[PDB]
Amino acid sequence: MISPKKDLEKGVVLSDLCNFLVSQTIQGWKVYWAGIEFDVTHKGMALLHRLKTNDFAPAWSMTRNLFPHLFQNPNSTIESPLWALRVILAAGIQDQLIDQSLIEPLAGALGLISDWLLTTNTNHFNMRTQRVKEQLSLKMLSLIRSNILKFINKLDALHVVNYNGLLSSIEIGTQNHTIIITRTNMGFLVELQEPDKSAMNRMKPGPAKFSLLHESTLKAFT
Amino acid sequence: MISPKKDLEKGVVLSDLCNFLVSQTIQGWKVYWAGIEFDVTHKGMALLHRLKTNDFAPAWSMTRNLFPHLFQNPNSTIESPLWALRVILAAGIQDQLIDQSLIEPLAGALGLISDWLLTTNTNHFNMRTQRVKEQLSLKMLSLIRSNILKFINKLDALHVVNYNGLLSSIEIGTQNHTIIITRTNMGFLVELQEPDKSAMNRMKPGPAKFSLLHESTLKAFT
Repeated sequence: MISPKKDLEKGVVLSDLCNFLVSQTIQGWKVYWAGIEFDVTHKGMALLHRLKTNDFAPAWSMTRNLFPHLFQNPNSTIESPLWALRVILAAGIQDQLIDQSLIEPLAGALGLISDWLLTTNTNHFNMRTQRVKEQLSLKMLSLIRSNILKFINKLDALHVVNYNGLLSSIEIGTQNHTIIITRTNMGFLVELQEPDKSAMNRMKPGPAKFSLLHESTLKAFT
Repeated sequence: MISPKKDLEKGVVLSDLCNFLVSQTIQGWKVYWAGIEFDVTHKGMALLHRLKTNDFAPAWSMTRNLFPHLFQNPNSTIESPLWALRVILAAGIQDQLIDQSLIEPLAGALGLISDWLLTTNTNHFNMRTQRVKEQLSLKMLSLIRSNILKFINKLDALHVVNYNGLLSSIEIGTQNHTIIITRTNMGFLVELQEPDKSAMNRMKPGPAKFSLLHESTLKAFT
């Protein structure tokens, strides 16, 4: 009976993809999504808040000056590392959602999941256009998993911010946002801007949300 | 929201642990259990059947003479590589969780799952009695997963059968069986005997089941 075909598969896949499980640890959080464990920490978050102040705390002076649209912008707000993880996961899905045929239901199913991760803070997503729940399969879940792993490795291939021409950030457009992920000495700065990146208008900065994903979270995937 | 409490968490963990999802592939099967993907092949199974006959492999006779309780035993049967994987997963739970500290929390929940994997061919286990179900949490699913990985690494540390000092097999006792896993040139020979290993009584051989897990399946975890 493990061999003959069934509804059980779509059910398990639905459960893994439409739930973002979070468990508190001393260090931060354990997260479980798509059958993948992530260890998220809140180290580094205090420094982020520090940099939002004018406390001159030198040596980080450079970092704040590299990201004035984040640290010197009354319209930018700090989110938690859990949000940072959600944004990176949405970005990974998008970065391999973009090349899909307008099938569309599978691309639609991915878009729904990506959208839920990116723009909400809930632990559960109710997909009920179930012409896409039947787009849910173990094949689709495997594809999502391998491509999340591929995206995480792309991030690990980034160099820390530099003046040596070496790539240090990735930008991903979504339907209603621009996602930017930049490797810094603090870890990965994850930001969410408008599609026009108005936060970058140094004379009159638009809105942004940002946070930090500590290097340790990606190290497990190497 | 992602920060509430835990009927959702328990459902997801239950779904991953009590379902053994299988999709057929050209080379064999894709398996999904406990949020882990396994790629199983039936490459090598024809050779097992050949060895169950007389002659056809003078070069394999040395490998073959190590296992007369398997290849020269009318009470031994060849099972599929899927069975081999289930036996290894059951062995991993037994060896790395049930047999170390006397798990309370609950050895019982682990014991039920292990028993289902080991002795049935079904895709789903209906865990009843609502206090083994509530012993299910993301913590512990995490524990089950890391200990499966450690057991797989233990298998990968085994040497192929040899006449030097080198360890090539692991034996694990369970409630009603003996599990033996031996690394050979063919891959991992997985066998299931009675607790007294009656299959090894050469004049009056008891029953045994066995199969082969190709090296490739474990290599993915390194």
